[PDB]
Order: sequence, then C-alpha cells, then structure tokens
Amino acid sequence: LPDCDIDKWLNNFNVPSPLNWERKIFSNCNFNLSTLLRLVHTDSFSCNNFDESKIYGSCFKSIVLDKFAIPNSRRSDLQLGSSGFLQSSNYKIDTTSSSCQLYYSLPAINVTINNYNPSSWNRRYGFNNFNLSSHSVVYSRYCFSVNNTFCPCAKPSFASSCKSHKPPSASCPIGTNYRSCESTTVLDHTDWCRCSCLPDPITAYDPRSCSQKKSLVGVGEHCAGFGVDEEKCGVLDGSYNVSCLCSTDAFLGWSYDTCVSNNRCNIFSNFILNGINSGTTCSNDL
Amino acid sequence: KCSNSGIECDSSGTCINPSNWCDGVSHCPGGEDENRCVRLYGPNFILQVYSSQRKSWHPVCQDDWNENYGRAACRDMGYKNNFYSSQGIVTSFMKLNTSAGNVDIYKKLYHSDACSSKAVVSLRCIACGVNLNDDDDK
Amino acid sequence: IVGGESALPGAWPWQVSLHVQNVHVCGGSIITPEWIVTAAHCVEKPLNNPWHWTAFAGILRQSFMFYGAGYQVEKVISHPNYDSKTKNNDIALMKLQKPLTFNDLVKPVCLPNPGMMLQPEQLCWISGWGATEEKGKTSEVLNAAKVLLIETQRCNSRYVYDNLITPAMICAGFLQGNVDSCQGDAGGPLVTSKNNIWWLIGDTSWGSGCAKAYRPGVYGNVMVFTDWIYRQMRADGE
Ligand SMILES: *[C@@H]1O[C@H](CO)[C@@H](O)[C@H](O)[C@H]1NC(C)=O
Ligand SMILES: *[C@@H]1O[C@H](CO)[C@@H](O)[C@H](O)[C@H]1NC(C)=O
Ligand SMILES: *[C@@H]1O[C@H](CO)[C@@H](O)[C@H](O)[C@H]1NC(C)=O
Ligand SMILES: [Ca+2]
Repeated sequence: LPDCDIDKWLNNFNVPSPLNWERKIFSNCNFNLSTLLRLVHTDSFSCNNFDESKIYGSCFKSIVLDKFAIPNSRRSDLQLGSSGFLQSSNYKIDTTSSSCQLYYSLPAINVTINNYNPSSWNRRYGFNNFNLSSHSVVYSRYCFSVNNTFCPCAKPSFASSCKSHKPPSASCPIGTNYRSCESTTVLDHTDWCRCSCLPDPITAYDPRSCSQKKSLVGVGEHCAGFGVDEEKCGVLDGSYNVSCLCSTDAFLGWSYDTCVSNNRCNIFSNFILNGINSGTTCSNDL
Repeated sequence: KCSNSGIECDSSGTCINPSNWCDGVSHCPGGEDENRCVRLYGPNFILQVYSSQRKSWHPVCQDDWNENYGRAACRDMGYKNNFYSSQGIVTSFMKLNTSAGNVDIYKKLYHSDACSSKAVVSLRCIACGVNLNDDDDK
Repeated sequence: IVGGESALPGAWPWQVSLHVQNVHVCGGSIITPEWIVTAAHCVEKPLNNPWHWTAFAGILRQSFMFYGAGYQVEKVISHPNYDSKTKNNDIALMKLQKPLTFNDLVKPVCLPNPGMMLQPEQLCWISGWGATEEKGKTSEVLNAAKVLLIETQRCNSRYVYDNLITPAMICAGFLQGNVDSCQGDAGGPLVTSKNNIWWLIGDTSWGSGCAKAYRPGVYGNVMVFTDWIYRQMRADGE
C-alpha cells in the first residue's frame, strides 16, 4: 500500500563513495519503474540474470538497493566480472543473483560527497577523515584485515634496545599485542632490529610476518581497512606515556577522483531482485 | 573384485549387497555406499539419484522441486553452499515425497513411472566452464 | 607447453601456478573457490606438507608471482591408490586456506559428468608454464596448445605405450609429436568444449620425452576420479 519512494533515496544529495557504499532494503511497497527511470537522470539501466521487461507489473519479496558515487577514472571497474579496484576493494557486484545495474547522475552544484572510512581498526589508530576537495570520491585500491589483538606500534622496551633500525614505539591498547619485532645480529653489527610489514603491507617482502593481511571484498562487504605503514605509527623513542597513533599519511592503498562530468556527479546503483512472482513489493506499471 | 559377491565398496575390496547401496544406512567401512548417491548427467546437467530398490540411476521429477532441494542435492555432492542454476527440462523417474521428514536427500524421492510436470530437473551447483570468447576471425 | 602460443588474460581462468618454496613446479585447475585439481606425483613426500605450497591464480607471468600474491595451501590430498612407479591414479586435490574471488581472470572449470559422449579424437586444450622445449626451463608466460584425444586402444599399441595406459589414464596430443605438455605442466588442465561449457577431462600426468613421435602425453582420467573428488569435498564440508 505505501510507496517505495526509491527515486527520493537515489536522488539524495548526500552521496557516499564506493568505500562507504550505502544500502536500503525496499519491501512491502509499490513502485513504478517507468517513473523511477524518469525521476532520476538515468544514463543506463541493464539487468543480469534477469530480463528487464519482467519487472513491470511484478511482485518481489524485497528489492535491495546499493549505491555510491562513481570516480570518473574508475567507471570501467563497474563492468560485471571486472578485476578493477572498485570491485576488488570497495563493492563486489553479486553476479549470481538476479540484479540490475543503474547509472544516473545528480546536479553537481547540490551534491556533497561523503567520504568515510568504514574500517573500525583504521579509526582506532589515527584515521579521522579525508580532507578532500568537493566532489572528490574516495576508492580503496587494497584492503587489509587484522585480528582484534592488532596494534601497529613496536614496544617501547624493545625499541630502546635497538642500536640500528630502531622502530617508532608507543603504548598499545589493552588486549592488543605489540608489533612483532626481533633483535638480530649480522656480521659485527649488533642489536640490528627487524620488525614486520616492511617496507609496507602492500609491498611486504614477507607477507607472512605482517599481521595486516590482504583481503578482497566479497558480496555485501566493505573494505577491511587501508594498510598502515607501521614505521609511521608511534614516535621515535616513544614511551608508554604515548598512545599508539599513526599519522594521516601512514594509511596507504587508496586514491580519489571526481564524479563530475558535464556539471553532474555520476552515481552507480545496484538492484537486487528477491523472490520473483512472490512477495508484497509490487509494481504499478500495468 | 566383487562380481560374485555384490558391489565393491572401494574400501580395499569390501563387498556389500547391491540393495544396500544408497539405502540410507552406512554399511561400507568408509560410508562410500551413502555419499555418492546424487550426480549430474550429460552436458545438460540432468539431475540423477541412485535408487536402492531398483539398483540403478534415474532422473528427478520437477514436481514440487524448488531451489532449497537443489541446494540440498549440491551439498550431497560436496559443493557445500554453492549453487548456480536449476530449471525443468524435457523412463523410470524419481518423484518427490514432500512428507519425507529430515532424511537424506536421495531418500526424499521415491521411484515412480511419470512426472506430472513432464519435465525432469536440471541442476548446476557452480558457475564454471566460461572463458574468453576467442575472436571473430574467419 | 611445446608447440603452443602465449595465452591472453581470461583465456584460461582456471589455470593456476603451484609454487613450492616460491618456485613454480606444477600447475592446477580451479573447480571450486577453495579446491584445486593437480597431479599426485607433484606432491610426493617430502613435498606433501601443505605449508610449502602457494597457488597463483589470474597471473600470467612468473615474475609477477610475488610472495603474498599467492594463496596459502591448507591441505593436500593425494589419491590413496596412487602408484609412483606406474603413475597410476596420478591425481591430487589441494584446498586453499582462503577462498578465491572469481572474476574474468579467475573462474572454475566444470568437473566432467557421466555420459559426456566425447568423440574418439575430441579437440582439447592443454595449458601451463612448462618448458617450451625438451629439457628446457620453466616458461615465464602461460602457454596453451591444441591437442586431440588418442584412443586408449591406439595408445596401448606395441608401437606407442605397450599396455601401459590404464583406464585411470587417457592419451592426448599427436602420434607425430611437435605438440605436447612438458616439464612444468604436471597437474595442469586438459579441457574440451561441449555445449558451450569447458570441462576438465584430464590432469597432466606423464610421458616419454616431450612432443616426440609415438610418445603422446598421458593424463589422469578425471572422469574416473570424479567419485573420489566429490567424496573428498563432501567430507571437508563436514
Ligand atoms: C542547489 O543549490 C542552489 C544554490 O545553493 C539552490 O538555489 C538550489 O535550489 C539547489 N537545488 C535544489 C534542487 O534544491
Ligand atoms: C590472526 O589472524 C591470522 C590470519 O592469518 C590467524 O592465523 C591467527 O590465528 C589470528 N590470531 C593471532 C593471535 O595471530
Ligand atoms: C513419505 O515419507 C513418509 C515418511 O517416511 C512416509 O510415511 C510416507 O509413506 C511417504 N510417502 C510416499 C508417497 O512415499
Ligand atoms: Ca547402505
């Protein structure tokens, strides 16, 4: 009986990036597809594992809507089955379900992009916000996951004993292990310290020592977090009087690009069709 | 190695009665008699189930068949929670006893002589076999 | 591969490179996000420790197979009837610790079904990073070539392989040679196309030389091993 109002949700001027893509479940309502594509500035609307003509005058259990702004240089990544950065590290399109992809746009003058890091462990150790220009759209290139016991700082007691290659140090939160380091000797040089995730988790010579583990996003998931250069978490000769905190530029593997072309911000949207010919999410097109 | 004794369990030559193959109870030492009872036949993925009463393979009726049953057949074949496609497709068959309870999937079906849907079940448990579509060169 | 051409991205998305101690040794074929079909002689002791193996998918060049771009192998299962002297039942499964992510570059190949009704000389494809010539080194780029199925009765001839080809093996290639798998292709896919679907009909097993006359390639008959593969995957789900 109530209206789905999908167009109003797709036309909200607070548009997220692919990193923090938003989802709205539409169920138990009535929608007009033909007016939907009219009310939004539709560029393209195709369907996969489903033929579009069978949406008109049909009922579904629910219609799941994912949306995010499109970085202009990364539009090709949204092709189904692409190995690009967007689907590897931000939003993986479900290619098995009955879906439909919708490309549209909003007037750039009124759009405010919301770049937000969804990683809980990125925010725990220093990441606040992206201070980027307006209409810049963040996308991650690589994601890294960690256990709950993670901390990127070396122990202050270990660092103090380093004669060479001393790592930055600080105190880690309670319940988290310190950065795995090791005092080593080579030739006559003693107390040559060696820590993990070097040079950085992206190009780590030995990824098995780095607690930060590469992870591709799956369907319905968000980015696990940016890899952090652990040589930039904590300060040199940092004591237990200093909380473990990484600088802003220690977070790696992410870029950005505007969504504005022809004075309009381009937006992507993924439709999920659940239970065809079953449910109370009906179409009024007939 | 079990010609004059039954069906080979493949567990070092152990034999059992053919009537004990896929009959619900594990007789073979490694349960080999109750784990390969569902298969996919031919290039069209025709779902088949070994019957113990008749000691042979037979297609599956589409009567009352849904996705959950196809996923139960895919779990029985070792694909875990993987599932791709399932539809009907054009003589001993296996009709589907709905009131079968919490029994093994190959036992939820009984042997019959015809399906009321006229179509048998085609099942694909995973999306495979697709590559680059080559070129248009003559 | 001897006599093949360089492969393009996405042409063979099931092909994987199996490294032991970060050196390519054998190939494999993806069948599920976490299961890979390969050869049992690749994982004879002491190479049966799954901690030593890493799998590289979607990457076509060996120099682009940096440690960490590969997936850690969790389990290795050789066929329990594998005979190293005769290379009989030369089939093995590998389970990945983390499932793969499928896309245009990484896709599974279909396991063969009973009643495929293949032709006596069905056109097939082999692929792998094996040497491009006999006694050669591991090729950098992924190669692939066209081979034809050879009837086991012909392959068991006294002039080919004198009754050495068992029902657990199949032959492919050419009795004149020139095109064959080679050193480094073991466990790699032998695939054919039917009903617009690619099927894994064999895994690269053994042979005499590479691309020599009267010496075609021998491959594990994956159709025979189909029951064993399903039983293994069924038990891991537990
Ligand atoms: C966009 O912003 C302009 C200037 O602030 C304002 O006049 C206009 O009404 C806005 N657009 C909409 C659709 O409200
Ligand atoms: C941390 O995560 C890794 C992922 O490889 C896992 O092996 C390990 O058990 C986890 N826990 C600890 C304490 O390392
Ligand atoms: C279906 O299974 C139940 C449970 O064993 C049994 O009582 C019933 O007779 C079966 N019906 C048919 C038609 O096979
Ligand atoms: Ca039994």
